[PDB]
Amino acid sequence: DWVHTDPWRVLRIQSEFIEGFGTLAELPPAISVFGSARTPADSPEYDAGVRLGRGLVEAGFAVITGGGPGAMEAANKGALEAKGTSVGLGIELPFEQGLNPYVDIGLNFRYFFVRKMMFVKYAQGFVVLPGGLGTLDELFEALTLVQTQKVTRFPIVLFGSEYWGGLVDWLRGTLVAQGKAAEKDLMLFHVTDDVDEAVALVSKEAGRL
Amino acid sequence: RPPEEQRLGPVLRRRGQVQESTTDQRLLDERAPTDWVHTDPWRVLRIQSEFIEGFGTLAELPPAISVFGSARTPADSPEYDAGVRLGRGLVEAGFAVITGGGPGAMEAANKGALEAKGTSVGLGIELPFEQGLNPYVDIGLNFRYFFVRKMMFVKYAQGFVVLPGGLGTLDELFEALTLVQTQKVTRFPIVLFGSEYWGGLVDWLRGTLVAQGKAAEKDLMLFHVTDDVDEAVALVSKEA
Amino acid sequence: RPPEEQRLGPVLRRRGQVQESTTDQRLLDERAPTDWVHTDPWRVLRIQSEFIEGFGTLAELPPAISVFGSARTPADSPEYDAGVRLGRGLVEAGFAVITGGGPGAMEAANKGALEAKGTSVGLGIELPFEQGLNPYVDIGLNFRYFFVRKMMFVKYAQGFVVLPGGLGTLDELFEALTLVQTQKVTRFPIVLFGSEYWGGLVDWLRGTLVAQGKAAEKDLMLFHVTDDVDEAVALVSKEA
Amino acid sequence: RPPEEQRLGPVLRRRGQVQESTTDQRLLDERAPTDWVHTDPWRVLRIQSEFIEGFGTLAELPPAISVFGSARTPADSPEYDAGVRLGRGLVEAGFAVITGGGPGAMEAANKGALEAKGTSVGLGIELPFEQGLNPYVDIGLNFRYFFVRKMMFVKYAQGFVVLPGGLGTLDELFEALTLVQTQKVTRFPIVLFGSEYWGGLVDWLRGTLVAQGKAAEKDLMLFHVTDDVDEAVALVSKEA
Amino acid sequence: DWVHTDPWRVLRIQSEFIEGFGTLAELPPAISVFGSARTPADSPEYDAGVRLGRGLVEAGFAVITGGGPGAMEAANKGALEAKGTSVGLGIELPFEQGLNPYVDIGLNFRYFFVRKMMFVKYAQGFVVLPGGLGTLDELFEALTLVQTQKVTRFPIVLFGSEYWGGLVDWLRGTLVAQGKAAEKDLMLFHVTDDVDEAVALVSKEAGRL
Amino acid sequence: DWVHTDPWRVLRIQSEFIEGFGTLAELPPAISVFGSARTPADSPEYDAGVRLGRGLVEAGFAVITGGGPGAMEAANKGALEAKGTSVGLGIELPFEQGLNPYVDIGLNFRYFFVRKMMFVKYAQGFVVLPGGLGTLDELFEALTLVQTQKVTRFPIVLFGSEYWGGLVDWLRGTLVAQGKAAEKDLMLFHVTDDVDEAVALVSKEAGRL
Repeated sequence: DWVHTDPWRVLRIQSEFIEGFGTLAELPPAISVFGSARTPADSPEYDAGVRLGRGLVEAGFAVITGGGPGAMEAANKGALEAKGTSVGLGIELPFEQGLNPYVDIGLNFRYFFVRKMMFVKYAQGFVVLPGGLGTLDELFEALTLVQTQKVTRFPIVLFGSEYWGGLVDWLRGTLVAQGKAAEKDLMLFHVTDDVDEAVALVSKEAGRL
Repeated sequence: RPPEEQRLGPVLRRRGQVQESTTDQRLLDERAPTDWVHTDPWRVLRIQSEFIEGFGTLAELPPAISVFGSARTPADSPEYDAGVRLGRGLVEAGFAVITGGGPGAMEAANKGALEAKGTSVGLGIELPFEQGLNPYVDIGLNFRYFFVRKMMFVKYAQGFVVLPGGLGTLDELFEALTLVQTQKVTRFPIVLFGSEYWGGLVDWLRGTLVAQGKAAEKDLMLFHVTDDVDEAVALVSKEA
Repeated sequence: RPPEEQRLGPVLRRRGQVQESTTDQRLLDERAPTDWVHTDPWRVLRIQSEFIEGFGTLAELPPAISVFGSARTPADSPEYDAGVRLGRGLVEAGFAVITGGGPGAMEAANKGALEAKGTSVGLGIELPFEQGLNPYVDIGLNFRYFFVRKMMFVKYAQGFVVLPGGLGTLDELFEALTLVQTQKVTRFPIVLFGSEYWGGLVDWLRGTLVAQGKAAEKDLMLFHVTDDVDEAVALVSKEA
Repeated sequence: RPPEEQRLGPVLRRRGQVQESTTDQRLLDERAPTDWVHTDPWRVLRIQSEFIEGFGTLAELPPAISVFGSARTPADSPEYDAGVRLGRGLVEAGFAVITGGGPGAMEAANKGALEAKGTSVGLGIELPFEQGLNPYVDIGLNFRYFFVRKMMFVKYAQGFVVLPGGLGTLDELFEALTLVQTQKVTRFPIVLFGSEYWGGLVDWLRGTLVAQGKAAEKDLMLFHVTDDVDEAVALVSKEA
Repeated sequence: DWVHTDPWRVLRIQSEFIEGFGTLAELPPAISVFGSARTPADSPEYDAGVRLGRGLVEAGFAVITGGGPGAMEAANKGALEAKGTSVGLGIELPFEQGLNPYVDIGLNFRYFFVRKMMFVKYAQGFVVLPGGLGTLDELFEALTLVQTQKVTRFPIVLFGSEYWGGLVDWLRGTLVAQGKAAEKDLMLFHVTDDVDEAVALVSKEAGRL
Repeated sequence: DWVHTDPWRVLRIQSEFIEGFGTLAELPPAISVFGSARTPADSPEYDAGVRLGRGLVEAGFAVITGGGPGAMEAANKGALEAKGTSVGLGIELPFEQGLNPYVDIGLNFRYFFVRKMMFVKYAQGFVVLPGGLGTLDELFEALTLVQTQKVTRFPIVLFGSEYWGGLVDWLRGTLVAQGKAAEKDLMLFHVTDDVDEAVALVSKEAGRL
C-alpha cells in the first residue's frame, strides 16, 4: 500500500546511497571489472581474470566487481591472492544468490541505478573481460559517460581481441560510417590480449586528479 | 527581560542555559565557511532532491514508452521520418512518449507525439556544450545526475523503442536488456528499428556471445528487430 | 573469536575488512568535535524537523481562520472586545481559530474561541524577551523559524481576519494579499476590522499605488473593511 | 561552445555564472577528504537508513509475538523443549514468531515456529564475536543499532513471552513492563515462563519494590508467570 | 493522491531548501531589491533601478531580485552593466513566466515561504523601489524581522519620498499614535530620493558581522 | 490516515534524533541518574539524590535525568545547588506532565527508544537510586550494553545495598548458578551506601576515551 508510493521510494533509494557512500567512502583507488557470470573456473578466460585481479592490485588498485561467479569471482580471487582490497557490489534478484567467496567488502543494492553509479564513482577505470548482456551494459554506459564528459581520466580496456573484434568492426563499419559516432569515440577504449598491457594502459590513464 | 525560560519546540531552556541570540538570527545573519557544499554528504542531499523533483513533475504521467536513437540524425532523413511516424504511432496506441529531449531521432519522436496531440516528454541531461530541449518537448526536465535520469526512463515506461543510435543509445539498450534478462523487470517489450543498421550487432551477439555461452539463444528473443513502424507499435501495445 | 565474517544490514565484511569495534560503540562512546551543529547543512535538518513537528501536531485540525492583530492591545479596549466577539463568531461558524499565541488582540481571539467551546490555536514564535503563549491557547506550539510559522498560518486556514495591528500584522496582511493577487492561493477571504484604523492605509493604496499603476482597482477588492463583527464572520464563511 | 545558458533543474546559470565542469563529473571523479563519515550528522543518516530498511523488510509481517530468553540454553534442555513447544503454540494461534535470531531459547522458538509451518523472524544484532542468525530463522535481519532493533520488537508484536534469560532478556522484560505501566502501550500481554526461575525476582519485586512504594501491587498484574506452554499461548491470544 | 499528503510535502519543501542553500551558499555580500513588476522601461523609476543596481555593485554587493520585469529587471540590469553578480529568485505562478534577461544566477521556487527566507538569509539589507502589494509584503516582513531581532545590521531603504510619504504619515499618524508601534520602530527604515544616499545608507548599515 | 504510515513515522523518528543530537551535542561529560519517580522530598533517599547530584557536579559531570519527580528531581536539584549543568529528558505520556523545576536544559521525546539512546550516548556512566520498573529497565539495558561491548568505560553504580541486595542474590543465586550469566557479569556493576563512593567509582571508571 504505502510501500508502492513515491514518498517511500525516495526514502529507500536515498538510504541505499547512504549505505553506498558510507561503505565506500574510504576505498583506495579502484578499477571496476566486468565479465561473464558464466565463465567456468577451468577456463583460460577465468585464469585471465585471476591474473588481471592480481596485476591491478600490484598497480595500486582495489578491484571492484558485481560479486557474482565466473569472471567476477576470478578478478576478486586474484585481488585476494595479491593481498589487495577485493570489493563486490551485488544487485538483489528474484533468484537466491550470494556474494562470491573472494569478496572482502560487499554490499547488495535493490536499485539497479544506485549500484551502477557506485561502480563509476568509486573507480577510476573499467576493465571488460569477455561477457554477456550485463557486461555490454556497463561497457556502453562508461563509454557515454566519457564521451559526454561526466568522468575524466577513465580508461576502458576490453580484454580479448577475437571476442570483441566483431563488435568493434560493427562500431566502425556501421555506427562511425553512418555518423552515429565519430572516429575519435573509438579511441575512448583499448583492446588487448595481454594482461600486463591491460594493466599498463589502465595505470597510465586512470586517476591522479 | 532576556528570558528566564525558553520553550522552542520540544526544547526547554532555563536560566544559564537560555541563549543570548535567537535561533533565526543565527540562521539569517551568519555566513560561515562553505566547504560543506563541495562534499559528498551534501551531494547526497542534492541527488535526493533531484529524485524528488523528478517524481513530482512526472506524477500524473499516463502509460508511456521511452524512445531512443541518435542525436545526430538529420531532419531530411528516412530514420527521422520513421521517428515521427513512431511517435505518432505510440500516441494513437494510448502511450505517452518519453525521450532524451535532444535533437535528431529524439526530436523526431517528440515531434510525432505532438502531431497526434499526445503527451510528449523530454528528460534532458546536462552536457558540456550548449543544447536546450527540443521544440516538440511538452513535459520537460533537465537532469544533472545521469543515474537519476536512467531510472526515470524505466520507471515511467512499459517498453523501449530504439531507433538507430550511438553509444548513448546502446547504453540504454543493453540496460533494458539485462534488466529483462535478470527478471528485475517483466513485460517490458524492447523493439529495435532498422534491420540493416542493427543486423551486424545481432550477428555478433549470436556468432560470438551465444555461440560461446555468454548468452542463451532465448536471450535474443528479448527484443524484436523491425523496419515497420506499424509492427513496432503493435509489438509494444501487445506486450506492455 | 573476533569474526571472520560480519553481516551488518546490506553490508558484508570478511577477513581483514571486518572492523575491530562495533558500530554501536563508536556511536555511543565517541564525542568528537562538534563544529557541524553550527553549520547550514545541519540547520537544514533542524528546519525540516520543525516542519515535521508542525504538520504532526496540526494533523487533525478542522477548517480554520487565522486571526492577526496587535500584541499591545489593552484588555479593557473596544478592539479587544471585538477580538473576543470575533473568536466566538468564527467558532459558531464552524471554524477553528489560529493566532500568533501572543497577548493583546491575539489573546482576545483565542479567548473568544474558548468561550464558544471551539478549538483555539496559538502558533508562537521565539522572541528575545520573556513571553509565553496566552492563557486561552489550547493547541500550542512555539516555532523557532519564522518562515516555517508563516506557512502554517496559510496552510491550515481558509482566510484571514485582521484586527488593527503593528508591523507584524501588516507583514501577514500583505503576504495574503500577494498570494491572492498572484493566484497562488484562491478562495481566501481577507477581512480587515476597524475602518478608522485601516482607512488611511486604504486611501494611500488607492491614491498612490492604484493611481500610479502599481496595483489595479480590482486588487483592492481582495479584502473588505468592516466595523461589524457579525459582517466579518459572514464574509469569511461565505467566501472560505 | 561551452554554454551561454545552463538549465539544471530549477537552477538558471548565464554567462559568467555558467560552470566550467559538469555536476556529474565533480560527483563521479572527486574523492576528497572523508572526515564526515565519522561524524554524528552522518551517523544520523545511517540510523535513519536502518529504520527504513527495517520497515521495508517487515512491511507485510502478520500479527506477531516477540519471544526472548537465554542465548546459552542447551538444546537437550527442558527450557529448550518448552521454547519449541511455544513457537509452535504461537503459530497455531495465528501469530508470527519474532526473536533475537540467536542460539538457545531464541533458536528454540524459531525452530518451533517452522515445525508448525508459520512465519519465523530473527532480528539479529552485531556482536564483537562470530555469531550468525540461527538455522530456523526465515525472515532475517542483522541490525547494527541496538536502539533501532528495540523498537522493532514492540512495533511488530502484540505481546512478549519471556523464557528464562540473562541480562539481555531482563532488559526487554523491564522495557515492556514500563511501556505498559506508563500506558505508552496498551493490550500488550507479557508472560514469563518458568516459575522456579522467575520466582526469586517476583519475590523481590513484591517484598522490596511494592513494599516500599516504588511500584503498586496492581503493577505485578502486568505479567503472568506460568509453567504451562498451552496456558502461555492462551493468555497471549486472549489479551493481544 | 500521495502528492497531496504531508509526507510528500516535507520532502518537496526540504528539497527546495537544499536547492536554495546549495545554489546560494557562496554568494558574495548582497542586497535584495524590490519594486513594481509593472514599471515601464521608458520610466525615471526604471532608470533609478538601473542606477541603483550599478551603485550597489560598486559598493561591493551582489544584487538579488525576484527575477521579474519592471524595477526587478532594472536592478538586475544595472548590476550587469556594472559587472556585478546579478541574482534572481522567482516564484512559480499559474501563468507562464521566465526570469528576466539580466539575471545571471537564478532559481524558481514553488513554495512562497522558502523563497522569502532566501531573500533575507543571503542578503544583508533591503532596498525598496516604488512598488505594489508584493513589494509591501517584503517591506513589512523585513521590518518585523528587525523589530523582533531575527536579523541584525539590516538596513531598509525606501526609494521615493512622495511615493512612500503617504504610508509613512499613516504609520506615524495612526499606528504610532495608537501605540501599535513605537517611534523607534520608524527609525528602522530610511527614505530618500537620491540613489547615492540609498547606497550609502545601505553600505554603512549592512553586514560586517 | 497518512500519519499512521511508515513514511511519516521515519520522518518523525528522524526529527527526534536531530532534535536530540542538536540539543545535546555540546554537553560536557555526563552521568545519567535514575530512580523512583515516587520518592518523597522529606525522604533520606531524596536527600541522597540531592547529595549525589551535587557530588557528580563536583566531579566534573553534568547530570542527566528523566525530568520527573522524586529521585530524578532530587539529582537535578543537587546539580543546580552545586552550579552544574542539569539536564532532563522526558517521555511524552498520556497524562499531563512537565519537566521538574530544577532542569535547566530539557527535551521531550515521543519515541521511547530515541530517548533511551540519548541517555547512553550523552553520558559515560549510570547511577541507579532505589527505583521502580522504569529504573530496572535502564539498569538492565546498560548492563547488556556493557556485556555486549556497545559502550566501554561505563560504570554502573547501584545505590542502597539493602534495597538492591535481593535482586543481587537472585542474579547470583539463580541466573549465574544456571549459567544464564557468568560471574564476571556481576562485576559490571557496584553497590554502595556512601554517596562519596558512588561518585568515586563513577569518576574512576567513566570516560577519558
